[PDB]
Amino acid sequence: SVPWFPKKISDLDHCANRDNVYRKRRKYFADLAMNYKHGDPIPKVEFTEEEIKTWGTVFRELNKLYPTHACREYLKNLPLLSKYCGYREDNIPQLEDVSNFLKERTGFSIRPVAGYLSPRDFLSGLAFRVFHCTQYVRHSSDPFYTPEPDTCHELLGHVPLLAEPSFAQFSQEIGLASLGASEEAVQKLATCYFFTVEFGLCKQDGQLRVFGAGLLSSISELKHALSGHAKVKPFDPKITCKQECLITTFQDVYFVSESFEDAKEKMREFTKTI
Ligand SMILES: Nc1nc(O[C@H](c2ccc(-c3cccc(F)c3)cc2)C(F)(F)F)cc(-c2ccc(C[C@H](N)C(=O)O)cc2)n1
Ligand SMILES: [Fe+3]
Repeated sequence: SVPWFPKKISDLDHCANRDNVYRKRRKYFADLAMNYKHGDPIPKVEFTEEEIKTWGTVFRELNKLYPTHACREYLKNLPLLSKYCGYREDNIPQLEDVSNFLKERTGFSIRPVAGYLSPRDFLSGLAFRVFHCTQYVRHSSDPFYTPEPDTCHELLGHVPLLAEPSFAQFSQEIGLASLGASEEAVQKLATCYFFTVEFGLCKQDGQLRVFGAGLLSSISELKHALSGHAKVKPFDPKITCKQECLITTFQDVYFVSESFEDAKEKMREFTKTI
């Protein structure tokens, strides 16, 4: 039959909840997400000195790389976020501020999330231009890479591209295609999402650039992706969807899209086939 799926933005309420000082702090963030209901302003957080320091390292080092590494669309939106959302080395932007910024730019909004959602639930949010974002910060011991998404990843990796109309359309269309889809169809869409939105490369003016959020938030993998000691293949949904998504490590392959326009067109033809 058809699995349950959200029919309106508020329906995401029904799925978005599915050392030791660090553990209590993570519990603090998890509770903020769990207690959140659509319509609420997203709770603003007073980040600790250690948290801000970790952000600062990530922010400072990544901004050295972006001009030569990030796609043009990313670079176009990054300064607007400094101006309007408080993106500075000494300040961690608030999810509420960035959500409101996105709402005016592309209709995207943010919802705080306690941890990992199922691909089905995560993608369902995108259908309504809702991006589920973590609020906690990377453990201070490794600013260069983290196996789990943190707020640094959401804010530096995802947000600047969600502010771009062509990318927001591409993202929503993955979400829309997933709604009520088979288990097999969701996995293929989630893999395409992973190798574009999370870890994608694109060719711009003949050169390789990165648009993958998971690359754009990792000092170490961003350098690795374009080094180039990594394997790169063309983005092709029927091939890309079979690729294993790696966690805990750098990816073993990166897929190259021609443009956000082209990636969207390839996804449109592919979703008809499944
Ligand atoms: N969208 C997505 N998926 C990830 O993992 C996938 C994943 C998919 C589904 C689940 C899942 C969770 C809960 C229930 C369920 F059924 C499935 C968990 C992880 C998979 F394992 F497939 F690769 C991992 C990430 C990710 C993880 C970490 C980072 C941080 C980055 N490396 C950095 O250092 O900034 C950026 C992105 N993003
Ligand atoms: Fe992500």
